[PDB]
Amino acid sequence: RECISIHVGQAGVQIGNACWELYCLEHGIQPDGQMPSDKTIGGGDDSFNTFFSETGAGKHVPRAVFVDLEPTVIDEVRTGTYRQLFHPEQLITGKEDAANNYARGHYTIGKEIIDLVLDRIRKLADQCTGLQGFSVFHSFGGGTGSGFTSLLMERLSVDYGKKSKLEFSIYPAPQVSTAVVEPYNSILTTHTTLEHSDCAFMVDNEAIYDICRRNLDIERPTYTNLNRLIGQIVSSITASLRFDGALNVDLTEFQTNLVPYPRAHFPLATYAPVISAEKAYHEQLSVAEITNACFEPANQMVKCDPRHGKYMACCLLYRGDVVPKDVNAAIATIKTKRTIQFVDWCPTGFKVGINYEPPTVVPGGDLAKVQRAVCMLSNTTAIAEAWARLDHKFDLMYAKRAFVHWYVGEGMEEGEFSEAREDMAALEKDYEEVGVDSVEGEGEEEGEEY
Amino acid sequence: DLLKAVRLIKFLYQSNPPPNPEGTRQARRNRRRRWRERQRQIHSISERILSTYLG
Repeated sequence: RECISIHVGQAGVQIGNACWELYCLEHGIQPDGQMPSDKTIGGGDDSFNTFFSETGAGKHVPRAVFVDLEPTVIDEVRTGTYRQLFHPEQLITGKEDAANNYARGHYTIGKEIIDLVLDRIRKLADQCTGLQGFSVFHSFGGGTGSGFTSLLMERLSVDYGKKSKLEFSIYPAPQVSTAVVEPYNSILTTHTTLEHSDCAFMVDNEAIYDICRRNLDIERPTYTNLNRLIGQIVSSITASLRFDGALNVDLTEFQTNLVPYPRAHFPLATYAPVISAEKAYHEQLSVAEITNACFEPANQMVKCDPRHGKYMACCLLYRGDVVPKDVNAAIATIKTKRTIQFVDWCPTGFKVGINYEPPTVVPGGDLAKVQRAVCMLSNTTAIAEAWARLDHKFDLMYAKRAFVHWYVGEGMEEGEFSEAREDMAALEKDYEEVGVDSVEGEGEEEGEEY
Repeated sequence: DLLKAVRLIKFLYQSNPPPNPEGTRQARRNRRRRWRERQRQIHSISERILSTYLG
């Protein structure tokens, strides 16, 4: 449960400092240097006070190794709005910036600090015996991007053994970013980060842009509001190991009931019962419409039709704050009808997880006193349209051959791109063809594939 | 005598497959209707014509 937190890239370091200061305001870590609730230095030693333990200097500092060869993100995590609450001396800067080029990181520009990050992970991996995996904050191409996550994952699978490799593989919106080459690294992701991992997640940026421009109506279509909402989703997922109690539905059975298969590796997220700062005027606190607008595309990160995507698993999660008996009271609300199209060889029921202790609210953003949540996270075959969109983008770019000579004279290979295409095709066909109900193998005589 | 008769046994009574219990009710119903027409048209008209063949 003392999992090693890696944060590379500009998005990784950005949401790393943001989310760890959200833990600081969540666990009470005041800018004094220590909490006023529990007087143990740095951090506590409870079941949930376990992210913060003794590694640095006896002060139980927050535990996250921050490495990126882009030096300006290391500067603004060193010179942001908090100067001592992170690791006082363990953040090492990067000397030369990759500057939006992924392929330099895996072969040329990031190879000098691989020994240093191996030393850091050997420092932070011989620690306390609780280690259920890795809280990887993956990125594609912002800073170094997929380079350090890729080399860390491959040498962690061939050198550290078979530990779980929980990923936050962000698939950002091209509108808010500036790169164009991003399909190349997003499809090399399958070759270098997908097979040798063991568990993964998905965070997105298109739906937050869509609600911020149209629905939530916040005039901030940049990475800052994306960080402000992904901080909420990271706090929501870490509340399992952060809010221990009677209903501590933690990571232990979570990693079991997420993924069924090798290449059913990619879950989905549908957290959006959000109430805005311009909606923060004592409005309706709803437990009905947050159940009634689940399969509508508002909560979905990628606009997909639920009418075509069959589900082999479904993990329901309603984290509130009001009553532990409201678990039963919300069981007896809407779950009785639920005629949802399923694979003919999967279960039907919905798991339940609540955290009835109320949290501490993040100030200075676009959120009200949020207390309750809905998230229908599962592995769905309805992301086949999103991966077909990505493959259409990559097929058009490979017909255009943009930055091919940029991405071949450093260590890559056209046959390596062919094998990456085959890996992407395997991840497709485990969701396109095998992922749908394959009942057409029993027997009939019409002229089919015998 | 035996030619059309015995070779018609050797074909037609070698032309009866077991049904398919795997599959949903629609294809099973189609195989059932083809079965209940197949054995009726194998026994009825063939032993009618082997009855009134020449006596």
